[PDB]
Amino acid sequence: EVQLVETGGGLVQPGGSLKLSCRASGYTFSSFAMSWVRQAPGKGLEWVSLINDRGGLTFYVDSVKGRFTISRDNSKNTLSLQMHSLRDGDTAVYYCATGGMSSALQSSKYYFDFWGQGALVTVS
Amino acid sequence: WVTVYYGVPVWKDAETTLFCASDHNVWATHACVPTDPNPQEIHLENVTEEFNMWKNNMVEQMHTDIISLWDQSLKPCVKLTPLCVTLQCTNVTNNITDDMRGELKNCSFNMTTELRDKKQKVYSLFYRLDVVQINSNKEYRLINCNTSAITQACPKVSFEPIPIHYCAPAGFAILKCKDKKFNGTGPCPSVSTVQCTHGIKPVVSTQLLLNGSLAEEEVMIRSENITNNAKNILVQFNTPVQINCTRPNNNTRKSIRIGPGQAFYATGDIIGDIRQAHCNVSKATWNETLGKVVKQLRKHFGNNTIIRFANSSGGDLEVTTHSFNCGGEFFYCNTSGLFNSTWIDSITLPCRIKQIINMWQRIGQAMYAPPIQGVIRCVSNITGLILTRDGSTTETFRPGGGDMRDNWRSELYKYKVVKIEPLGVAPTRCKR
Amino acid sequence: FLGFLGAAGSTMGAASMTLTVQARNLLLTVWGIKQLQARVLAVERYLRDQQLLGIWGCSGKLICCTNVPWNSSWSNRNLSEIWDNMTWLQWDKEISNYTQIIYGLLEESQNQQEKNEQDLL
Amino acid sequence: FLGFLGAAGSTMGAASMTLTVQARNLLLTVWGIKQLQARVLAVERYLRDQQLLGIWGCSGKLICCTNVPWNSSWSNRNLSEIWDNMTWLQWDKEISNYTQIIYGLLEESQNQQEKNEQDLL
Amino acid sequence: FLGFLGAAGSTMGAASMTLTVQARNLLLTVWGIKQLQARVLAVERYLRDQQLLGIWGCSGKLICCTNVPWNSSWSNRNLSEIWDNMTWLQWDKEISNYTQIIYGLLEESQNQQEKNEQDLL
Ligand SMILES: *[C@@H]1O[C@H](CO)[C@@H](O[C@@H]2O[C@H](CO)[C@@H](O[C@@H]3O[C@H](CO)[C@@H](O)[C@H](O[C@H]4O[C@H](CO)[C@@H](O)[C@H](O)[C@@H]4O)[C@@H]3O)[C@H](O)[C@H]2NC(C)=O)[C@H](O)[C@H]1NC(C)=O
Ligand SMILES: *[C@@H]1O[C@H](CO)[C@@H](O[C@@H]2O[C@H](CO)[C@@H](O)[C@H](O)[C@H]2NC(C)=O)[C@H](O)[C@H]1NC(C)=O
Ligand SMILES: *[C@@H]1O[C@H](CO)[C@@H](O[C@@H]2O[C@H](CO)[C@@H](O)[C@H](O)[C@H]2NC(C)=O)[C@H](O)[C@H]1NC(C)=O
Ligand SMILES: *[C@@H]1O[C@H](CO)[C@@H](O[C@@H]2O[C@H](CO)[C@@H](O)[C@H](O)[C@H]2NC(C)=O)[C@H](O)[C@H]1NC(C)=O
Ligand SMILES: *[C@@H]1O[C@H](CO)[C@@H](O[C@@H]2O[C@H](CO)[C@@H](O)[C@H](O)[C@H]2NC(C)=O)[C@H](O)[C@H]1NC(C)=O
Ligand SMILES: *[C@@H]1O[C@H](CO)[C@@H](O)[C@H](O)[C@H]1NC(C)=O
Ligand SMILES: *[C@@H]1O[C@H](CO)[C@@H](O)[C@H](O)[C@H]1NC(C)=O
Ligand SMILES: *[C@@H]1O[C@H](CO)[C@@H](O)[C@H](O)[C@H]1NC(C)=O
Ligand SMILES: *[C@@H]1O[C@H](CO)[C@@H](O)[C@H](O)[C@H]1NC(C)=O
Ligand SMILES: *[C@@H]1O[C@H](CO)[C@@H](O)[C@H](O)[C@H]1NC(C)=O
Ligand SMILES: *[C@@H]1O[C@H](CO)[C@@H](O)[C@H](O)[C@H]1NC(C)=O
Ligand SMILES: *[C@@H]1O[C@H](CO)[C@@H](O)[C@H](O)[C@H]1NC(C)=O
Ligand SMILES: *[C@@H]1O[C@H](CO)[C@@H](O)[C@H](O)[C@H]1NC(C)=O
Ligand SMILES: *[C@@H]1O[C@H](CO)[C@@H](O)[C@H](O)[C@H]1NC(C)=O
Ligand SMILES: *[C@@H]1O[C@H](CO)[C@@H](O)[C@H](O)[C@H]1NC(C)=O
Ligand SMILES: *[C@@H]1O[C@H](CO)[C@@H](O)[C@H](O)[C@H]1NC(C)=O
Ligand SMILES: *[C@@H]1O[C@H](CO)[C@@H](O)[C@H](O)[C@H]1NC(C)=O
Ligand SMILES: *[C@@H]1O[C@H](CO)[C@@H](O)[C@H](O)[C@H]1NC(C)=O
Ligand SMILES: *[C@@H]1O[C@H](CO)[C@@H](O)[C@H](O)[C@H]1NC(C)=O
Ligand SMILES: *[C@@H]1O[C@H](CO)[C@@H](O)[C@H](O)[C@H]1NC(C)=O
Ligand SMILES: *[C@@H]1O[C@H](CO)[C@@H](O)[C@H](O)[C@H]1NC(C)=O
Ligand SMILES: *[C@@H]1O[C@H](CO)[C@@H](O)[C@H](O)[C@H]1NC(C)=O
Ligand SMILES: *[C@@H]1O[C@H](CO)[C@@H](O)[C@H](O)[C@H]1NC(C)=O
Ligand SMILES: *[C@@H]1O[C@H](CO)[C@@H](O)[C@H](O)[C@H]1NC(C)=O
Ligand SMILES: *[C@@H]1O[C@H](CO)[C@@H](O)[C@H](O)[C@H]1NC(C)=O
Ligand SMILES: *[C@@H]1O[C@H](CO)[C@@H](O)[C@H](O)[C@H]1NC(C)=O
Ligand SMILES: *[C@@H]1O[C@H](CO)[C@@H](O)[C@H](O)[C@H]1NC(C)=O
Ligand SMILES: *[C@@H]1O[C@H](CO)[C@@H](O)[C@H](O)[C@H]1NC(C)=O
Ligand SMILES: *[C@@H]1O[C@H](CO)[C@@H](O)[C@H](O)[C@H]1NC(C)=O
Ligand SMILES: *[C@@H]1O[C@H](CO)[C@@H](O)[C@H](O)[C@H]1NC(C)=O
Ligand SMILES: *[C@@H]1O[C@H](CO)[C@@H](O)[C@H](O)[C@H]1NC(C)=O
Ligand SMILES: *[C@@H]1O[C@H](CO)[C@@H](O)[C@H](O)[C@H]1NC(C)=O
Repeated sequence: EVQLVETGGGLVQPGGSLKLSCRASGYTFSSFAMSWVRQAPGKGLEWVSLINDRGGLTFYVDSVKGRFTISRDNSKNTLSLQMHSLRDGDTAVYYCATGGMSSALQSSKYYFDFWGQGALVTVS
Repeated sequence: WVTVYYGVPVWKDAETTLFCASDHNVWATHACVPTDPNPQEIHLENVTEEFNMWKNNMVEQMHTDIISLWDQSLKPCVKLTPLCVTLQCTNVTNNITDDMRGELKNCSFNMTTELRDKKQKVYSLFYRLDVVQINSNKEYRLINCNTSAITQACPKVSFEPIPIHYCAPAGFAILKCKDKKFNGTGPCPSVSTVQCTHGIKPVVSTQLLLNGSLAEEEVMIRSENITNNAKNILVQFNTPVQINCTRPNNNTRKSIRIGPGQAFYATGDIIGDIRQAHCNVSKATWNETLGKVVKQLRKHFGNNTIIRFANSSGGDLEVTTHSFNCGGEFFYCNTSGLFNSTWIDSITLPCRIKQIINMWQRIGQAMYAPPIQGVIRCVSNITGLILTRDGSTTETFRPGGGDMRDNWRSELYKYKVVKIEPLGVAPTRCKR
Repeated sequence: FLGFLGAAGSTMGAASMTLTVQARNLLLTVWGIKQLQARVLAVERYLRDQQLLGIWGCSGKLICCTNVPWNSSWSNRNLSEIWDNMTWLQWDKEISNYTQIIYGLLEESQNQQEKNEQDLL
Repeated sequence: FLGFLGAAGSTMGAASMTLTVQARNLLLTVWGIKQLQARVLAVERYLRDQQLLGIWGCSGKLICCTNVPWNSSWSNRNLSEIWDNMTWLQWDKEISNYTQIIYGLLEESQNQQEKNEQDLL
Repeated sequence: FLGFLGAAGSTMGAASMTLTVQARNLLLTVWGIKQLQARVLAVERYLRDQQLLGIWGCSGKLICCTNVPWNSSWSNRNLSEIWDNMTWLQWDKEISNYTQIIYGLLEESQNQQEKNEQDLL
């Protein structure tokens, strides 16, 4: 049993900023790469960002590439996602998930093993 | 898939040349690297390594290094060729105890002076063991005259067994086994890497091992093959036995010039009376110690076996007695008083002293040990034994020795030399 | 943390973070000669390894990812066993017999790469 | 122009154009031993510097731009003073006490870079 | 196929596929000294060539494509004659007198390249 719990504010003005976070437990945090996936209010899933297990390498979807920052702290078992600028198009549920990458010295994943329940963020 | 790694912690058994390091010596003088005041030791977790003290080439290197240093230290000293002459000898009879009757000879001879035109009549004292009667009942020659040239050790170079540290060259490492109750062979856990060995004192002796290291917990019996009576058994004590040796004779020294810039150091008259050299071993301590040794021998020979100790078998003086160098003089002590028991104040061991010494097992290179003035007193630790098994309900153990490698094997048993092999490959999941 | 060879009993993926620890430890006339021979040898051994990395295209690196595939016949194990259970001493024994094959393949793929890169310029 | 060490009294930015001048100058039995020791040492010193550049990721270069930030506490000066007024001898004295700190940081950033580059492949 | 120097009589373009063959072959006290001198020299010669490749920007390579143009005065021949008819021994004689000029140019273009690459970072 593992848990991923998203926290963070859910209501912002466009043009502002928002920081979300995700507390993990039940597994070695430091052994896994992690990512964020959005669920549009009425559509499907979209990948947004990915961070390596050691925190050194980050990747983004083009639509947030110059706006969002993904960060990790392995001593607290947490992820964070720092949003800036914010658009109406960014309204979504943001899910914390474990998987996405690999560490090249272990079997690859390229899929998401665990999901949290998601933080809801609305841009007004 | 193949990924190359360099700096991989892998090693193989290897033999290399180790160098000496150290903190007027015979051995390590200036041809020796100053030591590191804060040497390192690294414990290796989860490493099991096989050691074999009987195949350890560090022993062969130490044997060779000390012999070569010994010879280099005599090479520049005075040759005593002029001394191999006919001697006219009588007995030293002045205030002699019974134990010393016939031990000292008062010999006169015609010696070379600085000038080639002149000779001098001189005399000196020799021990009975240094001379041979020839023919004229007073005529003698030195013992080495029909065998070898003899040189005089330079009386400025001490024989003190100052400790030597062996250090590995780069690319190599010395592994140390810290497993207590390690018997010299097989695998052991608790292995650490060290830069250098601890200091090892090159103490030369037979039968009894002096001034060495002690076992951490129990007396240990180590042998190449415990059931092979042709092999020696090394015994390491977990406590020292103190031994006190002396030459209670106030000797004087005289210098006889034998040429332009050379002199012979002769024993002159002796002040006071004449007494036998001897060593004292505390009796109770010896008995307790011997107690522990037998308890451990029983583990290999049976606890219903009768273990007997006996004195040495015949052979030369260098083999049958306890030979050691202390105070600058060479003693040959009778250990039959220590090894005379079934199963298990002070014990006095009488000793003989020689001036003409043939080191190790060589023939052809003799040395003369200059006499030491005054009275000699030595205090040392017996830290172990060399035993040989004489062999159906009983076993007899006797003192052994004469092969110096056995005295270093007892200190170097914990060390192994390995070679570092930094490259390796392994599958990874990446592509150039 | 650990000093020289302190990672020897660690697994392959725990080790291989200490590569600089080991790399840096590789650097009377009779005594003079014995020591010069020891020093000259240490240099010669060092240079042979560096030359070898060079011809494989790994000069200047401690970790070099190559373009040669791994034959399953050399060691049919998954990354999990190799990097998480095994130590480097154990691994070295397991594939000792394939070392020369692997080295030959590494040299050859570099020769081909080096030439292709010339033709592209 | 200038030969070996001719730039020693020049400023740091005037010098550092002569790096190949200095780099190329680094290359009876008793006399034989004394000279072999001198030659062996010159080789060993050369190789230690090359090994060190290698672990910092600067192999094969005379000028190597790294990814370590400069702490103002090591030397609180502007580029104008360092490169236009100071000589290398003066600079070496000014930051002598920070040399080992800087070297440790250079080794560590290379270890991290080298691993990140493996994960990306 | 061929071993050491087996390509010596081959043409320049047939040879130059064997570069690793030759590169790998470059690695009583009186006898000890004579042999140490021979070994020390082999190391010193090896390192001078490696240092030289380094300052030209060719470290770690057997074939290094540079940014210096070829003056027709050094050898006015087409690629067909040089690579298909000539051997390396013949070529070495043909351009012996221009070796130092070429080496000076290689060092200088690397110094300029190395600095331009610093300014771009
Ligand atoms: C086992 O270890 C013990 C402990 O180290 C060792 O005994 C020691 O031996 C040395 C040397 O024999 C003793 O030191 C001597 O003490 C006398 C005392 O008057 C001094 O005169 C001696 O100096 C003379 O020799 C020097 C040589 O360089 C000259 O420079 C000097 O001018 C003098 O001529 C010397 O200091 C030391 O006291 C004993 N220690 C004890 C406790 O007796 C023992 O020998 C070791 N066992 C063996 C077999 O070696
Ligand atoms: C050893 O013999 C010598 C003689 O060769 C003894 O020396 C002589 O002793 C007498 C005693 O009255 C003196 O008068 C002589 O002058 C001594 N001779 C010399 C040359 O000095 C010597 O005492 C004997 N030594 C021992 C220990 O007996
Ligand atoms: C040197 O002389 C000694 C003394 O005579 C010789 O050794 C003796 O050899 C006989 C032979 O039967 C033995 O009985 C003696 O016991 C030996 N004496 C000693 C003191 O050992 C010795 O062999 C001679 N050496 C040479 C090379 O001729
Ligand atoms: C060592 O000392 C012992 C006694 O202290 C000597 O033993 C004597 O040896 C002779 C030889 O036949 C025997 O007849 C005596 O009975 C022995 N005495 C005892 C008490 O057993 C021994 O010879 C000495 N050894 C040496 C090498 O001198
Ligand atoms: C005999 O062994 C004892 C015990 O190992 C030695 O005494 C120790 O020497 C060390 C040296 O620093 C001291 O730290 C210990 O405290 C000593 N122990 C005792 C009980 O004093 C002793 O020196 C050895 N004797 C000789 C002659 O070496
Ligand atoms: C024995 O010692 C005494 C002590 O003075 C001395 O007078 C005597 O002459 C000595 N004996 C001999 C034979 O010298
Ligand atoms: C010397 O003492 C020994 C002791 O046995 C004796 O046999 C010998 O004859 C003595 N020599 C002289 C010259 O008195
Ligand atoms: C010394 O030489 C003389 C010469 O005749 C001789 O008579 C004398 O006995 C010799 N001395 C000794 C002690 O041999
Ligand atoms: C030492 O321990 C090993 C461990 O297997 C054993 O085989 C060997 O016989 C022991 N040595 C002796 C002398 O018993
Ligand atoms: C140990 O000695 C006995 C004595 O005969 C011999 O049979 C045995 O083979 C020896 N052990 C080894 C390992 O050689
Ligand atoms: C040995 O013990 C005897 C007993 O009287 C004593 O006289 C002698 O001095 C002791 N020897 C040593 C070296 O302590
Ligand atoms: C050796 O001498 C010391 C000096 O104090 C003494 O305490 C010790 O008991 C002596 N040992 C023997 C065996 O006499
Ligand atoms: C040595 O220990 C044995 C054990 O039985 C004892 O009988 C013997 O008397 C002891 N010897 C001494 C000198 O204490
Ligand atoms: C020796 O003591 C051990 C201790 O357990 C025991 O097992 C063994 O049978 C004993 N041997 C004899 C001969 O009594
Ligand atoms: C050992 O003791 C016996 C007892 O008779 C003796 O004959 C023998 O010579 C002694 N061994 C030595 C080397 O003294
Ligand atoms: C050996 O022990 C016996 C027991 O009485 C004793 O008489 C004999 O003298 C001892 N031997 C030695 C050399 O001390
Ligand atoms: C030896 O004799 C000399 C003569 O003066 C004396 O000074 C010295 O103290 C004596 N040595 C001993 C140990 O008695
Ligand atoms: C040794 O093995 C234990 C077993 O879990 C492991 O935890 C420890 O870290 C290992 N040692 C090293 C240096 O990793
Ligand atoms: C793998 O090795 C086997 C022999 O062990 C060989 O026949 C096979 O062709 C190799 N596979 C590849 C892809 O080279
Ligand atoms: C992969 O790892 C598992 C461990 O769970 C092992 O049982 C399996 O044999 C491995 N696969 C291969 C290629 O052997
Ligand atoms: C390999 O390491 C993993 C790490 O959790 C462990 O669970 C597994 O049992 C290990 N396998 C072996 C064969 O030691
Ligand atoms: C390597 O060769 C030896 C030769 O006997 C063989 O026993 C061993 O199994 C071989 N190793 C492998 C991995 O096949
Ligand atoms: C020496 O200092 C003067 C001062 O301006 C400067 O012009 C000159 O170029 C300096 N020397 C060198 C080698 O630059
Ligand atoms: C700069 O150095 C000081 C100590 O001199 C240290 O406390 C500080 O954290 C360093 N700054 C950085 C960015 O590392
Ligand atoms: C920058 O340079 C000027 C020289 O005009 C100097 O006065 C100033 O102190 C420098 N800044 C720092 C960081 O010291
Ligand atoms: C530093 O160099 C500039 C170059 O023009 C000069 O003006 C300035 O005075 C120099 N500063 C010092 C402190 O020498
Ligand atoms: C370097 O250490 C010495 C030690 O006394 C100190 O005086 C000096 O100022 C230090 N250098 C710097 C730049 O702080
Ligand atoms: C030697 O010359 C002949 C002439 O055609 C050529 O075919 C042959 O291959 C040459 N040798 C080598 C090693 O190429
Ligand atoms: C070619 O070399 C000649 C002299 O041999 C020289 O004058 C000419 O400028 C060189 N050409 C180039 C492009 O450097
Ligand atoms: C080019 O090659 C041809 C060979 O057909 C030769 O005749 C001609 O001279 C070459 N050109 C030059 C630059 O010499
Ligand atoms: C150069 O090689 C070509 C290859 O076909 C050959 O035809 C030509 O004749 C050769 N030229 C010379 C001068 O050897
Ligand atoms: C190289 O110099 C020598 C000197 O005599 C000359 O003969 C030769 O032709 C020169 N080589 C070239 C290619 O010009």
